[PDB]
Amino acid sequence: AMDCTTGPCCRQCKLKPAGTTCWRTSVSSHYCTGRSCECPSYPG
Repeated sequence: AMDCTTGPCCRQCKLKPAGTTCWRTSVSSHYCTGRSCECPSYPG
């Protein structure tokens, strides 16, 4: 509607749906909670 929420976990101009990975490294692997564009600091 208004807040497009730009960033890594964002659907172009909206909040990316929960489940979208945004923190997977050699010793990391998390997912999005479809609540915010920023990746959470906890595993799925």
